[PDB]
Amino acid sequence: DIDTAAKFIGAGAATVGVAGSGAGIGTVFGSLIIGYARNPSLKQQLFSYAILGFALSEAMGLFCLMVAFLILFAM
Amino acid sequence: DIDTAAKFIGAGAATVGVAGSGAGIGTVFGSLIIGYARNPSLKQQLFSYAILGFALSEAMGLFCLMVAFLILFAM
Amino acid sequence: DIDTAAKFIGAGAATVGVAGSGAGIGTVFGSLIIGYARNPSLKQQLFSYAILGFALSEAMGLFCLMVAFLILFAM
Amino acid sequence: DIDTAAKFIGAGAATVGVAGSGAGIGTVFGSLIIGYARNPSLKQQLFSYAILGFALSEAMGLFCLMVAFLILFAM
Amino acid sequence: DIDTAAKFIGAGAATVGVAGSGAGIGTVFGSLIIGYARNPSLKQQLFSYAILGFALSEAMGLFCLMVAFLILFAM
Amino acid sequence: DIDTAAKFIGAGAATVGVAGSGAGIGTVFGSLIIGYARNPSLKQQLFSYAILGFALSEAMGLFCLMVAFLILFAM
Amino acid sequence: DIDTAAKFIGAGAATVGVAGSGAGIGTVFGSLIIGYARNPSLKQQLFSYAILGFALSEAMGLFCLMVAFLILFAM
Amino acid sequence: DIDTAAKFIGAGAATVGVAGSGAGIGTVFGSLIIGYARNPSLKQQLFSYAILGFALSEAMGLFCLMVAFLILFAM
Amino acid sequence: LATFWYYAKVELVPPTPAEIPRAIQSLKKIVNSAQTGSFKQLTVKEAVLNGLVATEVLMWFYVGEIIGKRGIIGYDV
Amino acid sequence: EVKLGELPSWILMRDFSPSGIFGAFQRGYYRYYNKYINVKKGSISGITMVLACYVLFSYSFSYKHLKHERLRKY
Amino acid sequence: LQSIIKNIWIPMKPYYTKVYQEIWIGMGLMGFIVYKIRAAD
Amino acid sequence: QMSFTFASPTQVFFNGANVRQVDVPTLTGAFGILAAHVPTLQVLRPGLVVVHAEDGTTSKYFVSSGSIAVNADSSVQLLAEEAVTLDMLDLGAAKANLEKAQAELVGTADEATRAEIQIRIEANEALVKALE
Amino acid sequence: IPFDQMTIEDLNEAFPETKLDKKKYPYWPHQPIENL
Amino acid sequence: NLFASFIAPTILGLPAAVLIILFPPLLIPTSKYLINNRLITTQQWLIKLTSKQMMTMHNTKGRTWSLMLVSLIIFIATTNLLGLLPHSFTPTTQLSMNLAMAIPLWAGTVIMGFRSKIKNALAHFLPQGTPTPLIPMLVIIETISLLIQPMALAVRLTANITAGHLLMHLIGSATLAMSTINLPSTLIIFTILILLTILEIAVALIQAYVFTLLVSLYLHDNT
Amino acid sequence: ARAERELKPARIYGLGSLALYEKADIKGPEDKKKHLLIGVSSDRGLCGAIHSSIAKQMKSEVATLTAAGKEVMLVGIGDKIRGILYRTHSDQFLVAFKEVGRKPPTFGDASVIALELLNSGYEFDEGSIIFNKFRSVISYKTEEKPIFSLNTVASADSMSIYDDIDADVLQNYQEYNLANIIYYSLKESTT
Amino acid sequence: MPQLNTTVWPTMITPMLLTLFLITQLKMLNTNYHLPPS
Amino acid sequence: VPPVQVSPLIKLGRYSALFLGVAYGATRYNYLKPRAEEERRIAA
Amino acid sequence: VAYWRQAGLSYIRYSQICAKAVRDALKTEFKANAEKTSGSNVKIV
Amino acid sequence: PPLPEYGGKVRYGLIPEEFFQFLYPKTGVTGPYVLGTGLILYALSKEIYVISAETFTALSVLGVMVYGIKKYGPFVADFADKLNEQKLAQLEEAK
Repeated sequence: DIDTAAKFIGAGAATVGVAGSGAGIGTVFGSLIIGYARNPSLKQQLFSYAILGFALSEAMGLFCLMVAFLILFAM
Repeated sequence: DIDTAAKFIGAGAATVGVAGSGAGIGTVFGSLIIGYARNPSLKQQLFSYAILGFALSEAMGLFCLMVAFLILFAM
Repeated sequence: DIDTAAKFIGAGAATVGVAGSGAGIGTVFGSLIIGYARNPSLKQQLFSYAILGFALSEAMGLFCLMVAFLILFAM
Repeated sequence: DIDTAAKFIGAGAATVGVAGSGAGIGTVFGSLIIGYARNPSLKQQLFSYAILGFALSEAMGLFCLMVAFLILFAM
Repeated sequence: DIDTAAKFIGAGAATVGVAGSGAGIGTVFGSLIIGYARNPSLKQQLFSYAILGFALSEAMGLFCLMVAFLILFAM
Repeated sequence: DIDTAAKFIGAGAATVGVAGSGAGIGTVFGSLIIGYARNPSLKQQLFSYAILGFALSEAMGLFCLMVAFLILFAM
Repeated sequence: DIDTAAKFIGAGAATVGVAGSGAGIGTVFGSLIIGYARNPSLKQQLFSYAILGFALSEAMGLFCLMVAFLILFAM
Repeated sequence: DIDTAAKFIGAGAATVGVAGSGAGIGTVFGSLIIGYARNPSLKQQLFSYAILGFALSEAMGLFCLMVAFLILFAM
Repeated sequence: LATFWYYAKVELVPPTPAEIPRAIQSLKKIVNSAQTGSFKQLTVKEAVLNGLVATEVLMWFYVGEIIGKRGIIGYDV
Repeated sequence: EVKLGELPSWILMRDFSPSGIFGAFQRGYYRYYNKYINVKKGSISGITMVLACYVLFSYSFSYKHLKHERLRKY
Repeated sequence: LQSIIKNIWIPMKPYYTKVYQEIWIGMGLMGFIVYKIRAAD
Repeated sequence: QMSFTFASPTQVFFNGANVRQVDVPTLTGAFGILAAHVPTLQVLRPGLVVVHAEDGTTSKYFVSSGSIAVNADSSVQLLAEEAVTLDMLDLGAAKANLEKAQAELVGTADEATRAEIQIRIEANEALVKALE
Repeated sequence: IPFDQMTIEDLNEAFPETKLDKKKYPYWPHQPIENL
Repeated sequence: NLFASFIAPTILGLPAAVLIILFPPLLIPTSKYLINNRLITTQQWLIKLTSKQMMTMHNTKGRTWSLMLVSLIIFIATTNLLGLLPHSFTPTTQLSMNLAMAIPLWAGTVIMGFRSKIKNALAHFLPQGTPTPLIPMLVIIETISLLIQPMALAVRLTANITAGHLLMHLIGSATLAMSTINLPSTLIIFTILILLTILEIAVALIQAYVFTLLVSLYLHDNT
Repeated sequence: ARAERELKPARIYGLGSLALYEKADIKGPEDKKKHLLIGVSSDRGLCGAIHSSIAKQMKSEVATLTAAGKEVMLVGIGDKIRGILYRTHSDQFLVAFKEVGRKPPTFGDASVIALELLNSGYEFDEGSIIFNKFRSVISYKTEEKPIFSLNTVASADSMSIYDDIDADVLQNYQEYNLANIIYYSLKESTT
Repeated sequence: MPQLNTTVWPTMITPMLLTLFLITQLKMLNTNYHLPPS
Repeated sequence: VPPVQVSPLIKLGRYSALFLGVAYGATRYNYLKPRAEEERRIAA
Repeated sequence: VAYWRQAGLSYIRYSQICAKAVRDALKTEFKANAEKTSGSNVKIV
Repeated sequence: PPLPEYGGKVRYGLIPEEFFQFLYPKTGVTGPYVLGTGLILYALSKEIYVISAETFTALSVLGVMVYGIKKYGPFVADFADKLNEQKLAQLEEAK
């Protein structure tokens, strides 16, 4: 019926929002490359911040996928 | 009916807008990596600004999710 | 009917446009981190410009949300 | 009818295009922060270029909103 | 009918693509600010490149608007 | 009928993809500004790379417009 | 019927989300260029981080394509 | 019928995802400009990495176009 | 600038009543040349020159049609 | 040459062979070239005149499409 | 026959015979592609 | 093409010698200098300088504070107040100095003097991390 | 003959150093590209 | 009605596309003299500069293609520039001609890399320092990358000229349509048109140089 | 003896310090007013016409500069030069240093002199150091090396080819070159 | 799109194949840059 | 600019044909206009 | 602007401190002649 | 063989002086001018030259071309010449 159809369309639209986390993770680890090539002695702490940034960015990404399934199976 | 269907489609479209906060958080913490590898003595203040930037960016992201639910359950 | 349905779809599409302000705020405060770790004596003036940039970027974001409600409730 | 409905959908889609000007203004004023913390003596000229960049970026943004109303009320 | 409706929807979708030129112009003139605050003696040549970059970016933007009208009035 | 309508909608959606080339060209020529203000003696070679980058980015953009017409007139 | 149609629409929407991984990979390897031209002695470790960043970014991209097929063939 | 129509819409949506590769290629070659104007003696190796980054970014772009045709002609 | 009216007032003027017998003289000359066949003896240089002055006066006729309809591009009707 | 003859016989005395027409075109190109281009202190007119003839030829084949956009009806 | 082998083929011989070989293979491939395209239409 | 002049106030390690690459720990970060490097002038911070010779072999020194200058003519002048080889230093004394400096840091309270203690700390820390 | 009446063949005869080495470089431009 | 400028031209029923395509070389006169007119002076200086730009980066095996590559750029640039005159048919806006310029050269350079060089040719399908779990997958990427190289080339021109021309024409329509309404609006749209025409000149030259440069880069990667 | 053994590496050093001001062609400020004049001598007399030459050039030059309108402040490294030039030019005098000459000058000496040249609070627009360049065991020549300020090296146009430079890094570099040129000059005078 | 009418393709391919591979190349082959005199 | 005045034959033919041409332009207008306007009415 | 510049320390003081720290960490076999070759003796007046 | 020092005296870049002098004996000095105006009026009056978007893109490219000529023309002329005279002087030095 129309509801299953729109649920498919809405899941696709919702999953689009992972592009932002893709680009954000790209930026985080690119800036990690730079910040490391600039002071390779703080590597440890740098990587710490790297992970942290990653954690938040992909977090948003998962939120998107969350709504995706919320639309595809939950209701 | 057509209204529940369009509510699903509109929620998916609305949730797309989290991509911007994903990318913005990525940029914030990437620039934090760089600014730290630059002058690791201001770390404290740097992190302060980091959080602040994060707070605003994800704020916009939540706004998006807000409209999502505003469309999915509120009306 | 079809009009309420399309109003939902249009509100979701319209709210997508907050992604740009999310990313722009991310960039502003990331560059603030960098510019501060560069010359931490101009902090005050830096922050001034930071806010200014923020003000304009989120301004555009609000415009988007504005049209969202303009479509959802106004007409 | 179907035409008013599609006019709403098209206005929402059209207004999405303000995200680019949001992000572009963010980048402009972030780079202004950096370029100022670099060489705070050229501040005047810097700000001049800042405004110029802003003017063009938001220009594109307004174009988007222009088409929005072109679709919502003009035809 | 359905064709005028879809022409409106397609014009809105098509005009979304101006966001990229908005952000690209923002980046161009932001990097111009930086490159000027760096070596303010090459200003002339810098501005030359600035315009060039602008020309191409907004070019793509106009292409988008071109398809917009191609859909709204041409066919 | 429904097919011409969906062809319009699909052409608009397809043309959205020019935003990426807009932003990519912006970034290329902005980084050219910076790399020139940094070592204005390699200008020639710099510009060479500039064009090359442009060529590829706008290439993707044209691909998008290609599919646009593929949908609008071809089939 | 309407379900196969919406499955096509949802697959297209879902595949949009690969743009983020495209841009993120671009940023990662661009920052690798920079970080290498900075300190070409850490090349090995740099490349290590490069790959790592790539791995995560494209990971998100694949997730998008995953949902695409999940919509096109699975359900 | 509705299936050919939705196949057109889905192909347009799917092709949107080339924007990310456009922007990623822009970033790669912009950072190549910078990294070359920095240390013009590693040019060879730099260009190597440049191509590599390009290869991956446009790879994602082609994936998008792949799904486009997968929807337009395959099924 | 003002040379325009100079040359027009000396050259671009309708025939004065003292020249209309001169005019019929010239016209009878041309038709005499057509009567005998001396046009065949005309080298294509002066033939082309006469063709061009004829095209110019035909253009004058078309300009007159322009001044008749009080509009330029076609008939406003 | 023409601009002197006043007889149709000249039109029958000239050549109408493939090599003949090729030679005529070649002589034309060389006459124009030697008059307007192949001189030191040459002018831009020598090129813009060719460009103007190009535009005239391109308007000639573009008239079939333009005649469908006439503004009046008569 | 003459002045076609003289001013057209003597100068272009070093290129048509030795440099442009793979160019000719490519033109074969291109001709095949174009034949198939115009055929499926 | 690279004319490297690594020099102490009382010793010369290279004078116009041709090496392929050198890594230096400038105050604004570490970087590698090769031929035709963009012209720079920077002041150093305590740390390792690794000279890569054209023979592929690397000579590692430890510099305390100097000035690096990369010119348009590919001439690199690296002037270090205290350039030493790595076997010329011990680990125990460096560790002891670092810890006692941190203790005095938590003790000292005046701004400039505190900055002095922190400089000693960073020198000794770059030193210990350079050693092992 | 003054150099404004001269042909590249005449220059190659009056100054045989200017003759392009059509043996070391058989293909256009018949010389090293850096000199070109 | 709108794509009429890209329909194959015919005059009196004849295919004038032939004349249009063969005309550009008529604008590059040549001479044996040592000191010749201003036209040939400038043109030889331009060709000297272009050959110095394009060919310097190649070894000798690639530099054998100097005639081909400089001729390619000189043909495309004059074709695109002659496409800007009024009422003109630009043969580069055709997908046919561009495919026929792209597939031969690119196929030739890939085969040239495949006849000799065969080991490095099959190896470049894999980036050098790639980690192991990606060695197979990445190859497919590079493979399809290569397979798209020629088409991209063709399209990158066919679209960019075509779109360009359309744009001008459209704004042309606009200004005509506003000539009978608002004269200042007509003037401002005419100013947009002038800026756009300048952009079109620049993008014609740039697209010529880009087509050439990309064929050159393929050549360098396969010699 | 030992002096000329230490003078060669120190000469390489102190001349590599100036390679920047030579390859960048710093032209010096033609508009600025205040000047700092350092003179290198020892504390021990009976060594010849060294101190006399140094003092004669210093007083001639300061006379010309104060006659041209430029205010000059004099620094004397060495008790001899301070004694011989104090009587006539005491009003124009900034600071003096003693206990140079007994022991071979080292880099710590240069660091201390440069510290007291910077902490003196006298922001000199330009400067010159006058020493006795060692030419051979028989001959010496009174040389005048230039010392630029921050604003003049920043404003110099060729310094636009040097990247990653702002007021801070040029400040550190100028301070350290002050110390380097003083060390080099000290080592040249004790030989 | 008229570009897609695959019945007019040869008349575009064939003259190009000349102009790009015969006439322009023959015009460059006559563009020679002699060596500098002493 | 010195006068290079038209020759008398110019005056002759030019003037006669000028008069007849403008007058004939007027009459051509008055010939084509009435049928033109009646067809303007016949537009429907 | 590092911390020591904000405290007012010139680069000369920074170089002194770093060089002294490197010198004190020298093994005593070289330490004596090292700190003799770099110790100061000028007096201020 | 040497080259003549001038070209063919074209007026307005499109029409050579030969035409003006050839129409002079039979329609004077304003002869060619009025012929051109008459032809233009008959051209855009009988709709043999239709006014459309191409008219304004033509005016645009003509404005760009005339400005480009009148602005960067003397420079290109002098550059071409100076190239020639440097070549000549280098040859006469190598003689």
